[PDB]
Amino acid sequence: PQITLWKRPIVTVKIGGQLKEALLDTGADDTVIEEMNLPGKWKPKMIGGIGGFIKVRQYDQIIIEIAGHKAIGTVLVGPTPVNIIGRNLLTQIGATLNF
Amino acid sequence: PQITLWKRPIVTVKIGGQLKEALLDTGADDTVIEEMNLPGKWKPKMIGGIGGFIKVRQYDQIIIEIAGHKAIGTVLVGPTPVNIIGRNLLTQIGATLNF
Ligand SMILES: COC(=O)N[C@H](C(=O)N[C@@H](Cc1ccccc1)[C@@H](O)CN(Cc1ccc(-c2ccccn2)cc1)NC(=O)[C@@H](NC(=O)OC)C(C)(C)C)C(C)(C)C
Repeated sequence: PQITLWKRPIVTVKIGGQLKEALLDTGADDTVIEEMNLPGKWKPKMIGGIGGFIKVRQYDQIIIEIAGHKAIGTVLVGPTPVNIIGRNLLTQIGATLNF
Repeated sequence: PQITLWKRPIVTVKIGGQLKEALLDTGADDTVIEEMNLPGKWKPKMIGGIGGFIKVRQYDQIIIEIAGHKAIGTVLVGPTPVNIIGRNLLTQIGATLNF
């Protein structure tokens, strides 16, 4: 599909058995999902955005479907204001920026 | 151009006549550039992201060239971690996400 940027590029994703809305974000190295009680082992991480760093839990090998496209990779879980799909997963669904 | 996302989508821009590197950022509402001297009138603004909010100078109707493509719009100048081109200018250069 093609997504214009007149509005936030938000699509439905499936993760951990739940559907969520998430922002397709070329400016994000990582994928950051709002607090959810995901199963399994995780690793402490801190990630930096415009205003500073936040603490998140790093889950690896997480299955995530993005707008119908299956992917698997690292998902960070923590107190983010918005669900963010980052380049680590955007590459897996073959996304590009075009102009 | 078509730009893939294995690396950060950084391009060269020209603002105030000065060359800078900037991140093409579909997850940013606004364009935010590192502190610099910029010709034009400005007013105080605050913007937020991961980590919270920062104070910026809002410059309106600023001429900026992005990878050879012309835009004239709002540029926020402040202590951003990296130079960011947001949707307000991405739409001007006709950028879309595709997969
Ligand atoms: C290498 O670090 C990163 O990649 N950091 C990423 C990051 O912060 N991405 C930023 C760009 C960036 C890159 C490197 C250092 C600092 C900033 C954006 O791609 C995503 N971020 C993610 C984000 C998007 C929306 C919101 C939000 C909050 C309340 C209501 C609506 N939206 C908060 C954070 N967007 C914003 O912060 C934008 N915010 C915005 O458009 O606000 C409306 C700005 C920029 C215009 C301030 C993540 C933490 C998400 C992984």
